[PDB]
Amino acid sequence: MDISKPVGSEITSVDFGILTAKIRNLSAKQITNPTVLDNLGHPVSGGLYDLALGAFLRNLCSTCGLDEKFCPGHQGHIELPVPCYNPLFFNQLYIYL
Amino acid sequence: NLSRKLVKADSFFMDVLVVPPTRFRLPSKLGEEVHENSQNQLLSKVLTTSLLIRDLNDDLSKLRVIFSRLMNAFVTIQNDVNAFIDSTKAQGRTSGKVPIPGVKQALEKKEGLFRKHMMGKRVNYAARSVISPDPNIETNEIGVPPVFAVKLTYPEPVTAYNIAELRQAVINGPDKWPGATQIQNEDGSLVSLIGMSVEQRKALANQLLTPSSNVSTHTLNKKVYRHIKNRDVVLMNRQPTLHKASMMGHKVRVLPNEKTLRLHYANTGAYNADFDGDEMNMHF
Amino acid sequence: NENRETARFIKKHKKQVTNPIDEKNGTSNCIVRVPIALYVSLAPMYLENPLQGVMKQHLNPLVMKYNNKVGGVVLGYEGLKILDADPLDTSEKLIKITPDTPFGFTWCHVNLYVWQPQVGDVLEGYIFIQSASHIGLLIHDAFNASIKKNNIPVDWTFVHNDVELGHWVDSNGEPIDGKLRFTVRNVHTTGRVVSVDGTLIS
Amino acid sequence: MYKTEKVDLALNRNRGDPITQHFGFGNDEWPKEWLEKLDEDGLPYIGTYVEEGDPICAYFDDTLNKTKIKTYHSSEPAYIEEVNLIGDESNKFQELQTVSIKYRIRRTPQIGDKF
Amino acid sequence: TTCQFLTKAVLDNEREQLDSPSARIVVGKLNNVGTGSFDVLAKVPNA
Amino acid sequence: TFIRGPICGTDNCPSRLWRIIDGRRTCQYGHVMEGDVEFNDDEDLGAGVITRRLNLTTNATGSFQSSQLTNSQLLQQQQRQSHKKFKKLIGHEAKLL
Amino acid sequence: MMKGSRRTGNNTATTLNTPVVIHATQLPQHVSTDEVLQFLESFIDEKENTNLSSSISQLKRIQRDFKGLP
Amino acid sequence: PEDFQQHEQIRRKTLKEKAIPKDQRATTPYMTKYERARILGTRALQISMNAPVFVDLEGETDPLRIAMKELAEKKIPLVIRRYLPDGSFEDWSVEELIVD
Amino acid sequence: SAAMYSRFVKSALDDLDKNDSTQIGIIANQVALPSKNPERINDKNLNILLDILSSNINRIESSRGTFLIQSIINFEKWWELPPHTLSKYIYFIKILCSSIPKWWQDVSMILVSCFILPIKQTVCHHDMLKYFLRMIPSSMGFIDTYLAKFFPNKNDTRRKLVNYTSNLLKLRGYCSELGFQIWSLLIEKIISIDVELQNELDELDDDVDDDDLEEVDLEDDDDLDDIEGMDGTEEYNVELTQGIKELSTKLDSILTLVSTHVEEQVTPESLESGEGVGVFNTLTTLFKTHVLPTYYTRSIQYIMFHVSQQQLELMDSFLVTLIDISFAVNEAAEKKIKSLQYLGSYIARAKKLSRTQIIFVASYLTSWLNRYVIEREEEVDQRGGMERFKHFYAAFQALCYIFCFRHNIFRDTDGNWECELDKFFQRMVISKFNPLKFCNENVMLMFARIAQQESVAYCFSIIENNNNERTRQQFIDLQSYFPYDPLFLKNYKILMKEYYIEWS
Amino acid sequence: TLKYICAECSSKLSLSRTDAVRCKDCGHRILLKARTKRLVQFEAR
Amino acid sequence: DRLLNSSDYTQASVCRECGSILTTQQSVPRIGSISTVCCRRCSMRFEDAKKGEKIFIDDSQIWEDGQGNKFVGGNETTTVAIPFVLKYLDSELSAMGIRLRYNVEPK
Ligand SMILES: [Zn+2]
Repeated sequence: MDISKPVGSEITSVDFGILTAKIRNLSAKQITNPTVLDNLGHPVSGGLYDLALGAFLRNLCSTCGLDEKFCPGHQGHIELPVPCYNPLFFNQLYIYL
Repeated sequence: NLSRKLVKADSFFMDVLVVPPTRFRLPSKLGEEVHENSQNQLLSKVLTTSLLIRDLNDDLSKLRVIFSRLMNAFVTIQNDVNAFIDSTKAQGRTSGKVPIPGVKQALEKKEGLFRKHMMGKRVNYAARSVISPDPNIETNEIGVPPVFAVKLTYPEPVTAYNIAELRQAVINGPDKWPGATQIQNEDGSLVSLIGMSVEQRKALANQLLTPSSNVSTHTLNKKVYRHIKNRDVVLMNRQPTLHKASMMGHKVRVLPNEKTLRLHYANTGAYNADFDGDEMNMHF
Repeated sequence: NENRETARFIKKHKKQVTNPIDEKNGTSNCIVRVPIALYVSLAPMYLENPLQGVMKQHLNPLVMKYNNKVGGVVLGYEGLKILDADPLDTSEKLIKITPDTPFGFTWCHVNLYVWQPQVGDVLEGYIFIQSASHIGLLIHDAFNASIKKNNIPVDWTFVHNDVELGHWVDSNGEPIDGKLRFTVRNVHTTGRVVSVDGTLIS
Repeated sequence: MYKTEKVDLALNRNRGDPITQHFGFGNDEWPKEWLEKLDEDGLPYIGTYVEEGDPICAYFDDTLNKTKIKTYHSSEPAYIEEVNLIGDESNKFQELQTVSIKYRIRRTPQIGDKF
Repeated sequence: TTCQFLTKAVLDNEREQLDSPSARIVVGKLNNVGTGSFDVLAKVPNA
Repeated sequence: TFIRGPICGTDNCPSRLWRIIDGRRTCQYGHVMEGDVEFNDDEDLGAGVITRRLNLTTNATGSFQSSQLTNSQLLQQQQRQSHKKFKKLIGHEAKLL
Repeated sequence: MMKGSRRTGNNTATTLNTPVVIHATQLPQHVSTDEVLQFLESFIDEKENTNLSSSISQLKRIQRDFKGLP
Repeated sequence: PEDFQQHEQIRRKTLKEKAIPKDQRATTPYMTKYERARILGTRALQISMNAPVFVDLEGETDPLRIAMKELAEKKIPLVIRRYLPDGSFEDWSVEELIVD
Repeated sequence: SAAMYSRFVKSALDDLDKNDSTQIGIIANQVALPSKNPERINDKNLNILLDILSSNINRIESSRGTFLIQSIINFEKWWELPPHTLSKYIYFIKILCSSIPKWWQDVSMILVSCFILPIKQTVCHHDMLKYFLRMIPSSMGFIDTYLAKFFPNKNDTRRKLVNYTSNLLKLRGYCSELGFQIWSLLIEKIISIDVELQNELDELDDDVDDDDLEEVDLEDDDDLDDIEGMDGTEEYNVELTQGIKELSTKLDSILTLVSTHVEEQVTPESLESGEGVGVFNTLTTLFKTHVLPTYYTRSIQYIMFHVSQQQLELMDSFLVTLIDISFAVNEAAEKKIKSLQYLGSYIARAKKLSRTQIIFVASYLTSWLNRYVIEREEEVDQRGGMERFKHFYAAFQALCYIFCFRHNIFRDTDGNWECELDKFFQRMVISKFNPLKFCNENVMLMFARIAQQESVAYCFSIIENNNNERTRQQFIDLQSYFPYDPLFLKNYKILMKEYYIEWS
Repeated sequence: TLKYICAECSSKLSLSRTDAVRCKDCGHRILLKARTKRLVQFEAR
Repeated sequence: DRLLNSSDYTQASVCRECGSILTTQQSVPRIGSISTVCCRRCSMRFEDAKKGEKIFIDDSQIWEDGQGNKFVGGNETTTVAIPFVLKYLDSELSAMGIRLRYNVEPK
């Protein structure tokens, strides 16, 4: 904390809620390759260390274009083809079923 | 519901996932070898089974056993995303010592996330040491060794009244006790005073009140990170903090030729402290 | 059904106020006064003179620069009033110091006088230079305007100067003066220099 | 107080893996002042006062083509009391790749110690 | 039981008003007891 | 003492930098760079359960830069059989000797 | 690179520089040139009783542009 | 511009319903030891950022001891807003509170 | 080949209408080769490639054509083209930025970053830069940060600073709205070199340089001609050495050239309607904001000494400015003791000051000390030690600093002292404040060996008395410091020999 | 002058390249390193 | 001080419109442009020109990310002071499909 850097905005309240299946407007990474790495250590396109998900191993991120210490990281999504149920909310779907 | 939304059925089924960013999934090494992250090991097992079913839907559509190969795959793509979030939900191998605790067990324990990294944290600018008796310090004071005194620093903003004291802290530098270790410029950039000598530090010390050419940061002034002096204060502590008099605001007296923190006898009943090798946490 | 779900997006990009003409001379009035409400910080050094602290920190870096919330180039400001943090007009107001830092924060009203060109607006401008690619102009002796040759009529040509560049000849045979009336095609904020893109044709 | 660290260069090397790393100094890859604490065989002179961050033995590996040191990582300074070196018996007739080194850490009674 | 009250808070669509001292530490807010039970405001002289 | 990393900013020079309190790195002239992370996980053979084992190695005070496969193997097995001599796989040679 | 590093040096958008939010509160109502000549008299001559030197260099052109000819 | 003026109108009228006037304020006329600790901490955090100080400092270089010298001479230009748990407030000044 | 390639680069621009961007990556890649690499484009096809671009600028502006423009930007040594190829490249930059003023963000970078060269090289760098200062008024802003980003670092060679600061006061003489931001950048980064040198100076008694001859070294340079994948963690011989004999020469170079350039600016014909009012006012504000809060800084406040003595009115505009600071009731205590310290050393060590201006400072300085005679002289046996009167203990010392150096202006042949100093001092010495004990040991004893001789006041029985009676270190040292001691710099004192009074 | 010592027979010993780690008199595998005339300094305290 | 300031104080960027931390991103600018903070899921991409009587996007609502996908909108982000573990909570909660909406009402 530096006292020379004030912050004007602050959080009043937090709403809980459920992410709908329109992560498509959020996430344009689409992580589909189950292979993660290859020979000579470059992260594979589509794999779980995709460079659109943040900078990694002195590279630059494919989304924000910043290095390892300036990038926030970004959220990619795995398309499930079939609607597997949410295991938190199973006890309450089995009530309304 | 002032947004007048609709309770939809898709809230209970996961059409997709999200994958946390790479910084939250960096490779979890141990010893002196790098290993793959745990949260990818049950997120690849989801992703091979989403690749098995992607081919077998094309196998059916170009025209049996193709349904028993498909319904058995739904047994495990449900169970792998079950094992991804919870871990006590999924049976799986059932040999014992289940790997990849999943995103619930990262939150629920005594440790979890919500009691080891939110309700309790680890702090900067703190020290701990064995305490030792002293009747020559005050009752509201602590005896700070010169080991801690040349480390714990305070960002003192330089002004017109402290410039006589903060020039000497830059000229003393990191070596002498009544000294500094860093100066912070008005652009936020630090200048360490460690590798310099007396002539670099005596030059800089005369530049603490020179205004910057930059106008976006004209409000600011510099900040000397002076060492901890005799006018600072300090929170002391002990390991069972059972009441609030086990954490109190001692003033600082820096005592030379000492290697332990040093405490008066009037505080020995408030911290429930006996001088037999107890350590006290010191917060600045 | 998208006539209410997406109609805010149209209201987001519907222009609020359009630019009309003055004295029947074609030149669309792009200079306008918009009243705004700011949420600004205040230093402890201007805690004896708080109106100078809002002006020098927040409002003086805001003139002659494009502002995204008002859509024009701010030409200044007038009538600054700090809003009091107490509903009690007077001098001895009070602002609210933050808990972390020593800075305060406050709401302010001020009347900006922004210069607001939009598409289909008609403007003057002195011709600065002219090659066989484009004409560059200064609208109101301040603002870069680039009328390019694809937007210039075909029925005009480009005489070329001898040693020093080249002049311009219209249909009338007139060597044209600087004072040229055109229509805004696009307004570029690609950099810290406001670029007006224009056409001569209708 | 005495302490022994075992330096075992056969540690990460696999069972069928040939010998990569060798004690001593590789040639023409030369940081100086490593010769202050160490002998020509990549083993420390005994009696040497070692602080933290000092080279405690140097080797040369072939998968990196670099001469690298092992670092004394202990806050207490020490000396070198002994350097033993252990010959192979399971896979014989090879050179030294197990060295045990004994320190001594002197203990004057400090304020805080318990009698 | 972190992820049973979390399930109950999401099904309820419950707005955390962030006023218990265990809620403010999560969101990183000044606590509302003692020195945080009021506000300091600065009486500035000029209009 | 001065290890390699990225280059120094502040229009100072391109250089290598220097630690301060073992996890932040400063240049040779005092100026400080932004926050090296030092990935760690603690202890208590043991320490839980063994999951997997792959070939990467942390060597860059934080993230890793080692053990990338066969960037040197092309020049590994063409330097192994030059050190020892005189293999006696001899043709027209030794007619001489 | 040397013009790719230190991204915050070109940012200059801290809360001591930029206001947090700006909201218009009415609609922008069009002004007369006899106000623009009146405002730029009373604004330029009031700011000249230290930044703001390069901006008044631009307002002196615009003030003269509504009344003169270079 | 129409929603904001309606939002501003609510925001300042709600904040005027929560203000208690100077005659109807019923809290204590003393400075409740958590006010004195935050007034001195906030004023001294301003004095360290070059605030205009209204006291003759005799070579005191601690910012917190300078604020303790303004409190003794009733020279701190601050106002305490005392919140009641339904959100309403009372603005007490540092001048008229009784410092113990 | 003048007829051949005029199709090759006119149909290359058709290939940027054909929209595959192939020939862009070869033709503009050849110009991105250095000028030291002779396989580039020559001057021949540069007359040919560019005239395709100049009369057809509407057909380059695609975002894939960025490299077509990103190579013309780094076209190095464009300022050394032959004068009919030179005016053709300059004309392309004038029609690029008139078309799209997105690239003057990029081109103005390059002009400021090449003022390292002398004036004679950059006669065409300014006329491009001055063009888009007059054309583009929202370029006063971002170029002003480019002057602060690309100032030469202090570990550079000596010729960068003497020529950048020479080309930047060349800049100031054409854009006078940007001169307050010119002098604020010089004076701030002269102190950075200056203050590493007064510690380098010796003790209270200096030396002779042990040099019967001096070496300026015009030829102290080589020629102006001027990686594998990783380096490896390096090792010793940092050898962080300084040009201890070079920092004074840089300060010799810069601070004479500042005074050289300002002395052509200030003159009795620029105080009429030119930049005479502008520069002398922008330095006095910069005096009281930048140098006057630099603790213990010799050899920069001579620039204020230099301009003040070109005019008699530029003394009278600064003497009361020096008084307006040193007796401002609102300022801090150290901002007045240091200001009075600058008062007495300025009146004494100044050769061109008129005889009436010496006394009028001391007239007001005696007017302050006798208004003091009832208002605060009754507070001595009251409670509160002698630290309360440090403003009195400084203004007395500034008056006694003048009698040590300018006793012989106040006196006529008849002996009639001005303001009756022969009555004044011995009445102030016998006051309850005892101003011979609390002031500086040298200047009050230098007053003791003079006021006996010049027959004003006798005090060798009081300094004998005061030292027999026997918080403070910040006040001894603001009295020991003298702003106008003689100069460690040697090429700048040659100018100052006409301006500066020595010991005798 | 290269010097080790065998831990069994205390026979002083040199060890070159491509040698076994064995003593030459006895057949002993453990073999300890001697000390030479080299400067170390101590405050006599 | 002992929990936020001396442990994991960060000044994150939060969208005011959707109330999220992890959906924001600094934009990858035109070479004549200054980068700025933009929200991903509050942004409609530029090949959605839905047709004053015609609407043009105002040239400063258009930003681009690192690959080259153009977006429209995504502005109205602010700076708040949070701990860092609020981000690491909000990535563990999004993996559950749970969304947090931060109401940044001091505006
Ligand atoms: Zn630097």
